[PDB]
Amino acid sequence: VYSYTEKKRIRKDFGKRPQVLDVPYLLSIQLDSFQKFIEQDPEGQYGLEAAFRSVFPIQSYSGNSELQYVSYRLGEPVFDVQECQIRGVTYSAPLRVKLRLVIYEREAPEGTVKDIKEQEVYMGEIPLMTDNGTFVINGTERVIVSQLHRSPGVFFDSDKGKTHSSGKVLYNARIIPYRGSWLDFEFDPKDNLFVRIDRRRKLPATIILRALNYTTEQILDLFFEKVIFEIRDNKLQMELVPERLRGETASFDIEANGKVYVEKGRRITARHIRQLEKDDVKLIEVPVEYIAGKVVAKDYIDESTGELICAANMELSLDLLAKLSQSGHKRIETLFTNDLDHGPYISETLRVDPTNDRLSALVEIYRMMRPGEPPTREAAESLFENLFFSEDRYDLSAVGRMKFNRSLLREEIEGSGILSKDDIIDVMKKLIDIRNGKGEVDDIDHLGNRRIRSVGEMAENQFRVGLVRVERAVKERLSLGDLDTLMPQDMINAKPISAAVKEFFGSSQLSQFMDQNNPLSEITHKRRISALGPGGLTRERAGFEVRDVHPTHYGRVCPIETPEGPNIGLINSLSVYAQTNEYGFLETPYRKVTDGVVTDEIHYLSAIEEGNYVIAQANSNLDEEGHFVEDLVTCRSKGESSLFSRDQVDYMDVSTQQVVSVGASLIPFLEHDDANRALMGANMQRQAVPTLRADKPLVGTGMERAVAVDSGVTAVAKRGGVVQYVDASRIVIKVNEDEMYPGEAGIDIYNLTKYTRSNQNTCINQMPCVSLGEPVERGDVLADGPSTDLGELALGQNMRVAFMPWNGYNFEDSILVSERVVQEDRFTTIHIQELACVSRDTKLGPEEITADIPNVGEAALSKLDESGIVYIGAEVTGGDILVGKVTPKDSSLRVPNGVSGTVIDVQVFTRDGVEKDKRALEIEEMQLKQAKKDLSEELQILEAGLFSRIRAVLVAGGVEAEKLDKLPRDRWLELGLTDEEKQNQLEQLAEQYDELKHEFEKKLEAKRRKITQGDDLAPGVLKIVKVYLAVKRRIQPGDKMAGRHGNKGVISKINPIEDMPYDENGTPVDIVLNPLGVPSRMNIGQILETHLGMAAKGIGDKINAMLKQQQEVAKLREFIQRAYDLGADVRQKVDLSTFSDEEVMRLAENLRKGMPIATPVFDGAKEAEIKELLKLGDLPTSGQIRLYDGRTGEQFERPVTVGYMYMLKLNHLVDDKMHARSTGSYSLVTQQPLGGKAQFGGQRFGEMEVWALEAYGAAYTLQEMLTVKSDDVNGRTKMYKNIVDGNHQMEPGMPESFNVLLKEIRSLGINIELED
Amino acid sequence: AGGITGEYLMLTYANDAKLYVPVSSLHLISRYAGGAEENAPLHKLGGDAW
RNA sequence: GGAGAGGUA
Ligand SMILES: [Mg+2]
Repeated sequence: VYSYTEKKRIRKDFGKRPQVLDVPYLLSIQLDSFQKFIEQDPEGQYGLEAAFRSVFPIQSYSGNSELQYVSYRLGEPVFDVQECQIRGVTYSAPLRVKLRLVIYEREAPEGTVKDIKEQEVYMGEIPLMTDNGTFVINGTERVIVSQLHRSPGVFFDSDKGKTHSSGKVLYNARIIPYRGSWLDFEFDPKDNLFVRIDRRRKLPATIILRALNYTTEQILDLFFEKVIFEIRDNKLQMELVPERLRGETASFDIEANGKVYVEKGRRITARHIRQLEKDDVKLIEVPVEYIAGKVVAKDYIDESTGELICAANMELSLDLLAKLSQSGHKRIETLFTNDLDHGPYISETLRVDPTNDRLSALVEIYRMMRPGEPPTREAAESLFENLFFSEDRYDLSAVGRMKFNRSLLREEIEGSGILSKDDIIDVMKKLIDIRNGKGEVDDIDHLGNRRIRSVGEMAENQFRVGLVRVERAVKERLSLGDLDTLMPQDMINAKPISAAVKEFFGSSQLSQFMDQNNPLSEITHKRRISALGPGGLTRERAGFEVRDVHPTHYGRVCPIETPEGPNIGLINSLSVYAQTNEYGFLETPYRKVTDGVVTDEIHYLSAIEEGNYVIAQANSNLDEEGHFVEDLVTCRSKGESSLFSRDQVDYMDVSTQQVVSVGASLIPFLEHDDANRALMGANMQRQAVPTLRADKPLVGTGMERAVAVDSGVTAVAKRGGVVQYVDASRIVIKVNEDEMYPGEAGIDIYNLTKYTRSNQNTCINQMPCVSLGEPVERGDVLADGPSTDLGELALGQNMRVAFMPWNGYNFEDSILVSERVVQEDRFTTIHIQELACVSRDTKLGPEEITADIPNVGEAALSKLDESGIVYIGAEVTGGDILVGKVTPKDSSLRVPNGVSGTVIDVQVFTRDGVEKDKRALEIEEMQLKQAKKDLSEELQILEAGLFSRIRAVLVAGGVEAEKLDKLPRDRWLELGLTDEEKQNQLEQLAEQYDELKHEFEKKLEAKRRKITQGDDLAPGVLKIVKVYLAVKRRIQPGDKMAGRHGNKGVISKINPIEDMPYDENGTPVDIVLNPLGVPSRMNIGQILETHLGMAAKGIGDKINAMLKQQQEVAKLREFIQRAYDLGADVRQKVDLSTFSDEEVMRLAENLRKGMPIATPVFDGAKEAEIKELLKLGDLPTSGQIRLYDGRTGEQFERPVTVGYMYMLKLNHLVDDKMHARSTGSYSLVTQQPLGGKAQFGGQRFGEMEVWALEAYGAAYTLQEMLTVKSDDVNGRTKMYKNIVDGNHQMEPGMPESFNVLLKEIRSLGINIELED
Repeated sequence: AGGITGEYLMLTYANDAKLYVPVSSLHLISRYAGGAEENAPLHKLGGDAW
């Protein structure tokens, strides 16, 4: 059941749930988005095909020709990823498009063809995403983090009564296009509907309503119900629907059909409407006072004179009624109004409206959009028609149309991309329906309204924004005539496309630098969900509510991984199993539950669909038949956990650990910590430096393997086989016979990335973790990357911790540290820095890199070569010279102050046209020899592979083993064999060998043309030299090392080995923490992790003792069997009966440092299993042992907790922080010291830090602090002379930065001066 | 051709730049007159002077 | 020198 590579060391998995779904590829969001970007789309919906079908074909203005599009094809990259990484250039693909230009005939009518031309034409370098998810843009690996923005659609909202000083709520509605102009509707506090476009000046909505070819009668038809008034001979028989009567007041004798139904003084009850509808009454005799102030619908003009009697939307009076009844009108149409359910909000907005016809509406709109610019008739209709209703300047994507129809309770998922009349009518209809009382508004933090915009979509939008410019230029020049001899390379220009791609991938708002000091840090940076960016909010303009977790977040967005500080919860991270949708919403997987049994089919439920069903909790006890063993089980229905029945559920959770991110699910015993302190731990985990020797975590969570393989740091086998050659630098895998391809048979080679510079100055290396001649399966790790151990994530070390307060050396949060941990050389870390020296062009000419530097002796030049560059491998310290340089009159590079190191690589680049020195030719020639060595070694190892394949297919059908070697390996065809399809296989192999013969003779010279070429540089510089220094920063007081549950602490004393607390067996504790930080910061997870680590190394010491004295494999087999057993119905169940008795010994060597234990996140190892595991060991089951002091030697009463806690060394080293300055250089405009540590800068005595000196009696200290020590330039030199002359006395003066103030006030029209 | 399917004659030039011509306009097409039917040159169609 | 991003307390 277990693979050969996982028999090397098998982690003991606790936990009880069966996994129904493996954790997916952890980087799948980035890879899927970019493979929707660059991949040929036949249907034409995704990628460059979508943008090209949007823009192309482009017509001309005259229309005598047009440019269409055929296909696109990415060129082969000119360099691969690591050569682009070294050189400092984009890892880019040329885009080659088959454009096609027609020519029509002029005198022939619209649509005829003179000629049509076609070619493959290039436009723009697009960066390709690397194999992992990173873009190499300028040698800095950058990741485009996903965005989380407002899903386009229509969003109803209400500012909850905190405006207008009233407590009245003001509902509003945004029509948010994907690309185009927003549209807002809102209610006035006085119930007037208003519109605004793009948050400009507010207008009533009737202007945009009349601008859609509408008049007032049509509007009052649209928004309103009709009430019929029939003047007859007897007192206004009015047609009344009884449903309009409910909740209303009686105002007269409601008597009809000869029956008194309702007296006045009644509210119209249910039974009165009931008796009107059983009595079927449609008309009521009403008095004419019922038209006290009601409104007529339409125009009424006279039948004989033909003159206006009453206008549409006019409040009728009794004289007006007399004029209507005297003109032969019988039907009087009135708008039904109501206090609650039918507000007449449209009518008063027609009253506010100063427009009566359509041109007035268009003139108002054209004024409102562009003030000034005296309006013309054609410009207003053109502006309003391309503002919303053109396919170019407005666009609600498919996502926008989905949300737009799903909001309004329509049915269709698709429709017009642009707005239509019916859409805007529906927006007003639904908004007034909300204002009436039915319907409901949204909450904006709901993940049904927020949408993931990943790297493919943003880059496609930027590419389209570029493409709009180049089609405009093409349209211009194509509309310019005499097209007859023209080709589509001069109409299209690649510079706007390359600009609009290069700007976004190079320097954007969400194109950020890779956090690359772990595998974990980069894999949690490629999954990051930023709410910032264009189209989203900002850090200082974000309220309390968007930062908060919405209950929709369960399973989509992790709630406990979040940066602290100014942006809480804008930089959310994805959950583990979470996926992006087809459209972009965040969907999470769920098991489908049938009538009573939890099945194993899973559906990836979206955000809106989560509310409609009801879904079980992650840990609901089901037992061997899918039955919930209880009747009252905990579920969530609509954002609310409650005890529901056994038989109401719809879905089950896929796993216990689907709530948390991948950065947080590595935390063991996460179900015991706080959430504040677990936030600090899971955010803190991403900064663990890769140590010297990666050591596995004793208490992991089983996600260690998934992170270490899904990150692209471990070299993983592509096809299984037998390893044939392991070096320290390359891996040779002979492929197995079933996995071997017929064409291009070969073998596999991996080149391991040695000691190069990760992006934040740490080393990455790949050590091979396989020895020679071993069976490897597909998907197996072969080379451990930085801070990984045998293909599982191992960020720090795992060491013996005793929770006692120790003599105040661990007072607040500090960490007393034994000197064994630095003696064992297990926290000392490599840091690889890069120092570059330019060769500028200046006045008095260029300067040299020669060794002849003025005023230096052989002490300075004792390490340099003749050509000015230090030897590779020379150890230097601070203040040395790595590169000599001069000024035409000493501008040499120096090692910065304080650092040490070994120079491990020197790269020289020279611009083309400048002679290269002997050093550059020396580097070039070992480069050329090494490249020839690489290509020839690949050729001859692959020749060994081909000849081994040939000898393998010469074992039958003409076997003469001697005749194989009578003639050498070159001619292994013309020996004896039967000419069948076997000989066709040998003939395929022979042409493959001759193909490699061609490939070598061209690839070596292509590599020569790449190496010998003096590269491009900045304009002005001749040659750049980049040395790489490497240091081993060990450990000291001052560093910050932490745990996994956020007990950060500054290591405070490297205590000698003797003084440390030691147990009765004599082993001295490596780290003595502080117990005081546990009861406040509620991280009991660190105490359980300490206990479990102690149990794990108890089993480790038992196996090590059992192996030290020699004992047989039968003892090891039964003991390791008992150790991997003993769970309280755990799921692992590993069987040592099938292990072939070297794999037990191979496993027992790997367990001699302690058995790894896996504790899944919310399916944890309980305390009882820990007690059983400790009892299996020879350790006390309370966890706490008796330590003796190192100094007194006496017993600490109240015996203390020890164990093995997994400690990380964080990347805030004290040698990167410690800083001092007496006097250096000064700033230019203000004569103050500069800031920062890169410039030799002094600190900032700030405003709050001056109030502390005013708050004392201290003044002369303050006076020297902001005059003499900083800015009084006459006084700070005299001070320096006064100390060196041994006289501490100040000349205070007047600070020059006050004179700067005087000039910048006086430079206005303001006189300011000083008096007597 | 923008909603009108037409039959054209693809004549390839130098730098494999294709050229499709209408079948109705067939009298703008002639055979080679240089007599180098196996060794005729290949014009750059548009022009190399750009 | 200025923006942009990320980080520590
Ligand atoms: Mg602090």
